[PDB]
Amino acid sequence: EFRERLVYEVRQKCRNIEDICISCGSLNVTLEHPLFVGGMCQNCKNCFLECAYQYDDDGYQSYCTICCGGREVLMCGNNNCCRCFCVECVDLLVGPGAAQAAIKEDPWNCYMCGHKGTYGLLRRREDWPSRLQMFFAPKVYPPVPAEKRKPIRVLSLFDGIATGLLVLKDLGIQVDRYIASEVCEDSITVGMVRHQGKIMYVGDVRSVTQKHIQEWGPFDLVIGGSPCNDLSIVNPARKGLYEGTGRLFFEFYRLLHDARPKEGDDRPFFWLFENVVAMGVSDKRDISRFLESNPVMIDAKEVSAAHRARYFWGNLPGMNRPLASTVNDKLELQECLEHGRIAKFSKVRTIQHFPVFMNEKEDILWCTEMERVFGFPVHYTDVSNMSRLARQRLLGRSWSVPVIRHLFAPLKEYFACV
Amino acid sequence: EFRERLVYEVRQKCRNIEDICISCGSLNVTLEHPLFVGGMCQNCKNCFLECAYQYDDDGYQSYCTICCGGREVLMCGNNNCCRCFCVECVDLLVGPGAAQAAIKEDPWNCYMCGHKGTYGLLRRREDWPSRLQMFFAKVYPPVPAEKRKPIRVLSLFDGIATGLLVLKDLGIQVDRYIASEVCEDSITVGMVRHQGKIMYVGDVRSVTQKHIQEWGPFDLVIGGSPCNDLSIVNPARKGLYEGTGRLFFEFYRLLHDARPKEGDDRPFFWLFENVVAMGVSDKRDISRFLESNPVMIDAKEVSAAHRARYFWGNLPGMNRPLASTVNDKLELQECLEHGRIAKFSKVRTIQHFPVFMNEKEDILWCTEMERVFGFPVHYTDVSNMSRLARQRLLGRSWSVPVIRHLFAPLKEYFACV
Amino acid sequence: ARTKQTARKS
Amino acid sequence: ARTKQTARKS
Amino acid sequence: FMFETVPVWRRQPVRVLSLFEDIKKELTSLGFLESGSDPGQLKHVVDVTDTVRKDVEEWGPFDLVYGATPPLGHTCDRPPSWYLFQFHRLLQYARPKPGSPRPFFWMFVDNLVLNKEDLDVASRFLEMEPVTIPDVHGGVRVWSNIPAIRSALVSEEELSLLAQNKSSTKLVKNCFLPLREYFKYFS
Amino acid sequence: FMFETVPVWRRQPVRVLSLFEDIKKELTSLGFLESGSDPGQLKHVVDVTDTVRKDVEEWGPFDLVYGATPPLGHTCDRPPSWYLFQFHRLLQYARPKPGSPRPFFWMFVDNLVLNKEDLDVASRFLEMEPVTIPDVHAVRVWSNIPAIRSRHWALVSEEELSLLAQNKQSSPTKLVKNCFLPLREYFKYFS
Ligand SMILES: Nc1ncnc2c1ncn2[C@@H]1O[C@H](CSCC[C@H](N)C(=O)O)[C@@H](O)[C@H]1O
Ligand SMILES: Nc1ncnc2c1ncn2[C@@H]1O[C@H](CSCC[C@H](N)C(=O)O)[C@@H](O)[C@H]1O
Ligand SMILES: [Zn+2]
Ligand SMILES: [Zn+2]
Ligand SMILES: [Zn+2]
Ligand SMILES: [Zn+2]
Ligand SMILES: [Zn+2]
Ligand SMILES: [Zn+2]
Repeated sequence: EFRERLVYEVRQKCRNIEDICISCGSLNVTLEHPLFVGGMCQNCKNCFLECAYQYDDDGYQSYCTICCGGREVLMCGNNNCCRCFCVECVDLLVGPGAAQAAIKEDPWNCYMCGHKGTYGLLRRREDWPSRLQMFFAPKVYPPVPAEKRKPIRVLSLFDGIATGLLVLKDLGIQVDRYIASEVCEDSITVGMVRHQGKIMYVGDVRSVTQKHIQEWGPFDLVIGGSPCNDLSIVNPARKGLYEGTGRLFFEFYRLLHDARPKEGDDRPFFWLFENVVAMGVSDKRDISRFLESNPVMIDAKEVSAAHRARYFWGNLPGMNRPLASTVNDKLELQECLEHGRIAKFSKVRTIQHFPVFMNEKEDILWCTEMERVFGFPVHYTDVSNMSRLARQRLLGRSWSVPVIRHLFAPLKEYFACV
Repeated sequence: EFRERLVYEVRQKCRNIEDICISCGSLNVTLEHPLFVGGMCQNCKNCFLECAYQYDDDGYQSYCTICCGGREVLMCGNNNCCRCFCVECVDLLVGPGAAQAAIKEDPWNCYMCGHKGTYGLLRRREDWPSRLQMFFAKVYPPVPAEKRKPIRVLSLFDGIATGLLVLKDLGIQVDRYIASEVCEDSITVGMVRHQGKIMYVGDVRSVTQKHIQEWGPFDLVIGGSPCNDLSIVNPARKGLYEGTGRLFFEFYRLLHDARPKEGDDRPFFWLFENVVAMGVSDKRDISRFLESNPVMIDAKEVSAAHRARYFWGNLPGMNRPLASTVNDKLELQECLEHGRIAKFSKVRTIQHFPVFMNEKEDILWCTEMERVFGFPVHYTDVSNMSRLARQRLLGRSWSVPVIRHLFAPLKEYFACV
Repeated sequence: ARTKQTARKS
Repeated sequence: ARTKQTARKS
Repeated sequence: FMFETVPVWRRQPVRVLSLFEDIKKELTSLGFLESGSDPGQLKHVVDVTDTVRKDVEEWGPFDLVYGATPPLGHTCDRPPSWYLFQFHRLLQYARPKPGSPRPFFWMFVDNLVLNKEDLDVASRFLEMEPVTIPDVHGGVRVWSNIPAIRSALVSEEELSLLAQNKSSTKLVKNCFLPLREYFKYFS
Repeated sequence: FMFETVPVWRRQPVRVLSLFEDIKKELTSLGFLESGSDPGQLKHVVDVTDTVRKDVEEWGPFDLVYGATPPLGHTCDRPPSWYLFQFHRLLQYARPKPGSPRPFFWMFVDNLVLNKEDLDVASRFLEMEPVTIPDVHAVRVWSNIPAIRSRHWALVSEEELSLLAQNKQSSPTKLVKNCFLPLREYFKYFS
């Protein structure tokens, strides 16, 4: 609580608010705060990168919208809006006792929402979407005002066990549609059961035409990760990007094109393609060439209990931002194990062959443990009568749930909430 | 609401309270209400049999303690007590507005609990444990709510720990749960599912009277030995005295060992289960050795399987009728995964593929079998045991809602969470 | 004290 | 307005 | 020795429940039963199948309970375990309620009819290892709480062959001797 | 026919992006390119591997985009699919932004190098079935240019072409020369 005298002097017309870091009250002002009037120090910018788009299980932000910290926050009443403001921020920039006034005000609107921008010395910036845009670092979409937001429409190619849908749910993003291409019966099954019939399954991605894309109604989000076997370089039998299942990449490339808005249509649109980092060099280049972008590399280890390094091409907001670990996450294989079993390593390795000690004997990971490694809710793939082999394979191919949670989170600022 | 006018005449000293059915106000008085002063009609007694020992997920009674009905009830504040009284009962027998006054009384005691025994026109019977006992037909009187303690359990041939699961679901505090088992998969299920709490011993044949004694007094001994060598439809059956049939006698031994001496009147309960499809001399010999006759209970009444089983034991009210609470899943369809469709309405296990899925004839999925047997979904998703092994484990187990039915009145003898 | 509402019966 | 308490970090 | 010795004039005649074999005369021979022919002091049952605890109670107090498996070959209507379990059951029916200090003895005897598993079961159910007492000129098992039975090589192989050869029984008579400490002698 | 016919004096010289094969020759032969030897109106690229959309944009407007698989035998540094995908990719870069009514044509030609799976892929990615045009006794054509079917000929079952392929000896191919004819409706004639 170190800025009270500085802000006092700010309203005393002796210090410029733009000359102070309104987050921590540092004098080391370098940037301007993208959302409000004032300066920002670099450390708070780092924090802002890790924290801004972190949301709790209630679907509200984990921390204050201003300081990206704060001990007690006020959640926002307006529909589809998820912001919070710590009591402490408010009891400075707005006025003293303004916080309890919002606490007691049953229908309350946050300052990102309220019609006018003055709320004390605190004022909302008019160009803030673009500043936000730059902060996280070309056609770029501004964030949709809270009342206009609608349910997201999703095309998901090579959907696997429907990780996409799961994460969007966990984030509490309202989902209008979720069309998914898949051909593996076990995975389709998992999806069907787990999301209660909601997924429109089409078959082979190669049966999806532009006409289909058009009549399956506008999409807000296209996602997918093609098979990696013929791409992965450690495979002696590789057929490469242009053969085997490698060429399925190009189907993504096709359908993305088909699903994309025409120039002049500025509706928000997002896409995410994933694959293994262990590919050829010309392969990775040709993918980058075709999606006209370069991948970000993300390793699950940062946030899960597996060494899983993956490339992600796409235009999701802030996907370059640093990966943070929410407390829910389970780092260390031990956190993922069943009682009486003990972890050799701290991270499992999938892109000792028996990672577990159980009563002097050397055991493999149990499907439920593997689920836990991968960030999935436990028993998520307990659905049909498919072999243990099959359930392993399914979990083997999938996205790390907390990595995807990280990628999808800022979509909340563009779509509707439950 | 038929008794409001009758009670006026009851308090006007024009009608005997003992001459009216204080449950529904019927004049067809046959019995006396076991818990309170008044008469009881037969229909209400039937109701009382089905309903008294029905508890919700909050661990409180599902219906009123008096009328075994009621639309809105008051729960009881006192510790370990689970009773309810509908506002309506109270707004007659105690006095008018007494109910909302109890609603408003933040630390409140129910009339089975309250210091005095008289409470309006309503007064508690002194011999009520015995009347309760006879109503449901060495017998132990129900222990006062404050005095109750966590149950101590010996569970032989424990399987996948159904016993413990049901005791948890009923919200009975469990001091300890020693369990004999020999199958690694089942031990595992138990360990995982109950978070290490079960004290596993091995083979029942390693359990000595000394052991029984040092594993501290037991309040409840339960079990169902293997039925394969008992089952009459098995050509290779070896019968009660050979094969695994004789494992019955181990139960008979340990029960004896765990049992209190005469003159020790502490509550004690036991339950042994087996298949109804047994020989005749077999069933007789079991009855001879446990000195009792079995009740037969079929899961179908309350689950989605034809599962007929004998239950020997001394649990209160185990003759009483089975009720189906809303939670229960009658009909295989309620148990199936979406897009799958049920041929029959009940599964049958003591065509061969009970399911239609997209024109083809499929078997039950383990998760579906779980749903049939009353287990919470995925309960046997624990290790890396085969689909075969998980199926077999579910094959042997008790129907969860049948056991819930059997264990429920233990709540009136032990402590609550 | 506490109050609940009963589950209608079969 | 509704109020919650944050989860402390690191 | 678990009971206080009774003075002789206070001593009373043994009451015996005898379950499959009959010990009427070796117990008469030893002076425990009077040769005068009463039913009196010994009850002998055979098919206990429908014997209830009330029966055992009404066939009066018992100071000794005896059981044995029928000797090899002929008379095994029931499987050899059945004898042990039925014995054990009626035994508990005959046991003194606690705490009655009264002397109470029991004995169960296998005439080499119980195999290894059946033996384990008996030893486990009767809470002791058996004493093996043998047949001697050129070349039976007993479980009991009666003192100094445990007071003759006999490898299990020996007994095995001894059993096998025997197509084609009281070595146990002396065991009852210490009962003279608590019970009346006759003649 | 999808575009309005241009009045003749208003017509302008065709601009062509030519991707693996080169059509400079037979396109000068028909009078579309001026016989005066400029680079001028036609670009020929070969290793598009590092061709970016900006490149295609700076190589000026294109009214025709052409690509083909290298003829049997000699020059397949890259696998036959690569030609189709790389073609498709650059094609979209050259496409007119919406809504420009300007005439825009493209053609991709297999010199009988694509197998059945590759053929299916081309047809799905180019959103049509190919026209097969033969010799006497050998080429496949995907295009938005009208009236390729202007003159019918022999059936030529896939088995035929298969054996025709098999021979592959003595180790091309302007059988496609006439197809560009309708482009005269919108573009300047020379000589
Ligand atoms: N022709 C095709 N059309 C659509 N999906 C296909 C396909 N061929 C293979 N696939 C599927 O593509 C998937 C790629 S692995 C990616 C899995 C997914 N991200 C998850 O979270 O689980 C595999 O499940 C495979 O079954
Ligand atoms: N010697 C032995 N000691 C203890 N349990 C044994 C045993 N031999 C077999 N069993 C077990 O006895 C069980 C009989 S059926 C168990 C049913 C159990 N109520 C349930 O809910 O799952 C089997 O699990 C079997 O493994
Ligand atoms: Zn700062
Ligand atoms: Zn703040
Ligand atoms: Zn808001
Ligand atoms: Zn009544
Ligand atoms: Zn009532
Ligand atoms: Zn009470």
